[PDB]
Amino acid sequence: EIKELLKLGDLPTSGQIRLYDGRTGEQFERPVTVGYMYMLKLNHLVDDKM
Amino acid sequence: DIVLNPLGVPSRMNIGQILETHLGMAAKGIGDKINAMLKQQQEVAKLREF
Amino acid sequence: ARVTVQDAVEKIGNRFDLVLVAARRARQMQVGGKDPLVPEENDKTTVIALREIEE
Amino acid sequence: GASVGIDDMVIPEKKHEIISEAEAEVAEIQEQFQSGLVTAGERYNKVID
Amino acid sequence: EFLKPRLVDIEQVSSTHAKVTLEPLERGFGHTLGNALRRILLSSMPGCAVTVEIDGVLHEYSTKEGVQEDILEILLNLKGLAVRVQGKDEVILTLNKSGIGPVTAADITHDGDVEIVKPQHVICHLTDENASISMRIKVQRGRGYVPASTRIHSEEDERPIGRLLVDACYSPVERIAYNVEAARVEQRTDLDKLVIEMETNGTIDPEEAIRRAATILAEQLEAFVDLVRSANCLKAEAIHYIGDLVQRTEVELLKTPNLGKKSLTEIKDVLASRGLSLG
Amino acid sequence: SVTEFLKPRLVDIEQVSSTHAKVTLEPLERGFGHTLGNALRRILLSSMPGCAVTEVEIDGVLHEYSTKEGVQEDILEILLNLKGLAVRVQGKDEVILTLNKSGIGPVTAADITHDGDVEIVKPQHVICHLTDENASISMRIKVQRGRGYVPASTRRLLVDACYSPVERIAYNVEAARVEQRTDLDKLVIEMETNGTIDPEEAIRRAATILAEQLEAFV
Amino acid sequence: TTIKAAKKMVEREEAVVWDILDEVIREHPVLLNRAPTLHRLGIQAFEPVLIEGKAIQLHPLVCAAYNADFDGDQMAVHVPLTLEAQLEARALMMSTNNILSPANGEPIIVPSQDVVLGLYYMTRDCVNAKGEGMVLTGPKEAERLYRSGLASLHARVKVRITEYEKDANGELVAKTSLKDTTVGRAILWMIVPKG
Amino acid sequence: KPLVGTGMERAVAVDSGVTAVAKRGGVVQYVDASRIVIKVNEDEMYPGEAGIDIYNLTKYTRSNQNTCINQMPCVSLGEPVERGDVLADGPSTDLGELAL
RNA sequence: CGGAGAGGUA
Ligand SMILES: [Mg+2]
Repeated sequence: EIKELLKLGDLPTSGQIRLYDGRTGEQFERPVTVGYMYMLKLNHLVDDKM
Repeated sequence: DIVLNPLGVPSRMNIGQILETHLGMAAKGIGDKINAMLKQQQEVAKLREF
Repeated sequence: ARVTVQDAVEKIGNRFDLVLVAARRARQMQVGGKDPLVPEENDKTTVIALREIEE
Repeated sequence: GASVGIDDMVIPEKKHEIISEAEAEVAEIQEQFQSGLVTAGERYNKVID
Repeated sequence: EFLKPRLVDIEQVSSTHAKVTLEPLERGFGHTLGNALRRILLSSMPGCAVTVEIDGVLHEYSTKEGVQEDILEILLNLKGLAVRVQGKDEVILTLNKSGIGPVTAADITHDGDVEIVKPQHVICHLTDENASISMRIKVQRGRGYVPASTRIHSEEDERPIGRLLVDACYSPVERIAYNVEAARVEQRTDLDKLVIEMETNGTIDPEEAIRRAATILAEQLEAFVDLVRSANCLKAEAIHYIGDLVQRTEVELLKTPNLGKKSLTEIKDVLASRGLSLG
Repeated sequence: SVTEFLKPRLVDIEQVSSTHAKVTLEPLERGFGHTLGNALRRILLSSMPGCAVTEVEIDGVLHEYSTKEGVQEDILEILLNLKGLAVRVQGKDEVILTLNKSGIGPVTAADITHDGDVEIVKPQHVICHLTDENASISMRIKVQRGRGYVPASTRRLLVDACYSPVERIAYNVEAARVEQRTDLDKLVIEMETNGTIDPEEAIRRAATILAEQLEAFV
Repeated sequence: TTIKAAKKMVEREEAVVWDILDEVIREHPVLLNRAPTLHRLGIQAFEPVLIEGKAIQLHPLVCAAYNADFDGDQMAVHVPLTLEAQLEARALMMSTNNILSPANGEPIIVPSQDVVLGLYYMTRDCVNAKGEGMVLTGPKEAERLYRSGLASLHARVKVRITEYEKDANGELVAKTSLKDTTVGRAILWMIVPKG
Repeated sequence: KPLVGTGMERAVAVDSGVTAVAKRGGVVQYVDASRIVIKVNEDEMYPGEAGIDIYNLTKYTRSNQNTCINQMPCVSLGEPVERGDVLADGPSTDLGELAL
């Protein structure tokens, strides 16, 4: 069902896309997985610990 | 936005962050096809079908 | 560049008296103004003292 | 750029055949113990093997 | 022997989506120039951003009446305002509206040297006819990202309670998408084109951004070589600077009727610190 | 101040004796360290004028897997000594030389014919070793002018011409601190050459080539 | 002029005190230590490097000794004062002097999780790749070949190397021959020392 | 509003006290950054002088862990509200859904 | 410029 959802929109069904370097403009081999993950921010700041 | 370490996945077996990454990219692709139909004028008839 | 002290400790194989002789030598350089037996590259008395015992 | 995806963990093609063969063995080797041939202790040491 | 590139075509999909082309390119120069221009368009590009005082507020953590949004939320959506200024580098806009209804960017002042790119940008919402909002949007011009937290010098001037600092994000470029590919035959193979696909918030021109990043790149490649009563008493004698008064002793200044009692006392107080008027 | 970018002050230029230097650009802006460092790096290796050896034929051998008596090395091994040879050539495009010599001892670069404009920069470079008093070596080396590296498959024995006169280049971005600012790059470029041109002058070459590619925009 | 004058200068943080702080930081080692100090390898001496921020940077090779990952670990810093304390930090507990564990002569500076994978990718040997079956004049030509996009990192190629051998009484015989290897292994040879 | 969820985001958000659930239905008569006014229906109003409902949204305050606790309205004038609908989004809330 | 208890981090 995830692959079928990736086929409705124009997106690669494999899930892994091919990225380029940002400092050298080169192409990385072994195309990597790129997506959207939901990250959280814990209440452990460096200002309250230094 | 985020560059995670891929070698942390096989050590601690948490595959849920791999399917969520694929499913999160899929959910964004359905949000880009609608944003395209909303950035430019499109009848509600086309939006009710997709 | 005082990265390691391998060649220093190979001469005198104690690693304890070296700190003692270097503390007295570096103190004579700091306490009283003097020219180091070796040229300086904006270093301190500790680095100059260990660099002197290298020979 | 050595990433890790969902397709990088391939399931063997005969995994379903081994499990189906394994559950078929247990479905009849357990009944052999009920006939009084082997004890529950030795049967326990057999199913785990 | 190198076929230098030329700005061939500039496409325009919308007011924000552009597509430029750089041809002809030699071998190994597509990625060499594509990446080098992308690293400048994203990093440093001039732009304008809101740097605003509301009438009935004292801090962004307060709340006004007749407004559905929040004071901090108002300062949040003012950040994403596409402003274009060509005349000066420091403008002060004004937004006044009353009555039930949303508050878009059209309602803001219509200064001659201020162009609003997205007039339908919703800024606030009014919910009572007996209410009004009045603010002065101080717009500036710069490059990069500068947060309001860095404005804690407290050695230049002080700000009233009414002033509210906002995070400055004057960077019009959003993303750069170049792609090298084989060009036409051109009676000579091994020629590639560079198709840059930029995107901005309608506050910059495609040509004006490529001719500007390349200028910055060439500007860095040149490093390729080997290696008032008290003051009025002194101003009466055509002496305005402290150097003219310090050149003469305090005795010589006291022998003139232009100096007064308050001026002599102020000069003596400044001389007590051994800073000036030391003969 | 909207276009007031900092300029690096190369206060230190340390170089090894003959064919190795180490330039340190400082201070640069945030992100220009990798920008400028990689811009000249890709050009230095992939687009650099120079002359090298393209094809050499043997007067009595027409195969790679062969051998000649009296030679301590092999025919595949002597190809490397022809690749590692650095030759500076005049405005002429190409010219063929020879290695006609019969004698006991290592064959150095001084045994090659002068051939006028052909100026060998490393006369100490040894091509092959000879041990018999009658074993004679003879070949026809053909130089050519190009830009970059051309392998054998991209193209008498073939020779992978290394036109680029730079052996290696690897920049290294570091951190430099202004009186108050600290997040500024510090470029450190390390590069070795093949003796044809000094590495210090090699930077000015590619930097000029890249500066000429931006004339239609500036 | 006086002790009070210097305090107000540091208090206002003039642009000149930063270049004066760099003087003492240059050759004054500091001691780093974490909470669970089990063995003696948990307190080592390092040279401070001023960096903007509020976080300490620890070399990713001594993390094995400290047993400290990067999920929220904290450490404590200590600054020696006297001459003897500074000399003991350099000659007895310097990070470049404690590479062998006190329990066994085996090293403790083994890298992992990004260095052992990276070198495994260079030293890898593919079957069919662009550049297979060619000849390179050494490791320097291999680096030029790979970065130019002309050959893969894992492709068999005969490369000539000059490996010194100090097995004699001070003499180093410079053996030169043609070894069969790949592009990746050849580039890595530019790091391996003479002996 | 996390795109990948388990459907248990509205349950936690509504059962918590950080939101402002509409007691009785009606139509929003006056929405505000700190107040909400909804005209209750004719049936949902008590017989003897019922009136309306007024919700006073909390402003910027501090929690036990020194964190900001404020609500934000998510309705508009004229919008018909029904009993049980969410009228404000407190800390970590997006249209009546948990978002951390 | 304290004493107990609770929670949390490595
Ligand atoms: Mg830990």
